[PDB]
Amino acid sequence: SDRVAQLTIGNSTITTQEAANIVIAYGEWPEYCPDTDATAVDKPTRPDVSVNRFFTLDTKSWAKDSKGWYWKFPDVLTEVGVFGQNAQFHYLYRSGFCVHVQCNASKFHQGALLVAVLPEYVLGTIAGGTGNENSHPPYATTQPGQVGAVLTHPYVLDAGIPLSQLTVCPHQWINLRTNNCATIIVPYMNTVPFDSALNHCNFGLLVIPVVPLDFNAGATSEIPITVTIAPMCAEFAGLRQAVKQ
Amino acid sequence: DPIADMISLTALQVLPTAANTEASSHRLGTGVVPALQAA
Repeated sequence: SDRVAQLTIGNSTITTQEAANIVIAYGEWPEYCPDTDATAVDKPTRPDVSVNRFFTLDTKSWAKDSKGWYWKFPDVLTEVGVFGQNAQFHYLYRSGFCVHVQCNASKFHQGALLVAVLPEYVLGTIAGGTGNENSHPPYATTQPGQVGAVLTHPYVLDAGIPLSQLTVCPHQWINLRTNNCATIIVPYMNTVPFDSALNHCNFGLLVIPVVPLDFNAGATSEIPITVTIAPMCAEFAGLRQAVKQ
Repeated sequence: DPIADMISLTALQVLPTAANTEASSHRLGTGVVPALQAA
């Protein structure tokens, strides 16, 4: 009654028999932009079921020495399904998201993944090691797309901030002996009512193994981690020709 | 009476804020043409 759950939206349904509740980021549900906050005057387009449905991105392999991964929203979907198309044809965009990270093992495996949502996840470089080089992250690192990227220094989240404090953000743990997934519902967060789905990532999703994976030789060693996400209340405005970036 | 011959379309308004925008839908008809003007 708290470990079992079903998420149905659009023409997609997700099930799980070993959940650990669901988190509503900052206690707020996604919602279309009201007339008091809106500023752009054109009537928005709200595709509904064609874009607010679950999308499953590539799977990652959890190894005994994995550092962790991260994805950026809405970057991950800017080129997938009808959502991507609306994101490319419109200047303005806004929406919430239902993030469902999946990972199952056996009652003999062990390990804990911290799944968190960090809004405005700005990355930094190691500054040439010495700190005298003012280098910057490449486009491929700031917006890794659907494939996601790997963290090089998880301890400081590749941004000079302690991973030990990441729990101050909406999050769940996927502790193999307890649950096999994490679910976080994220509302739209920005200083503006709508924004470019191409030039700005509202938040990043981080999956980091704080407690390394471990198992005895002989047990299945391919332990994948899959990410399935669903836009919620997706709105679009400022229609024109398609633009990829 | 012996001699008969001897006998602003703009007002201020208080507009403290910019005009709002009302929601409108599609208009498909004749006779009416808001887009056409005569400068």
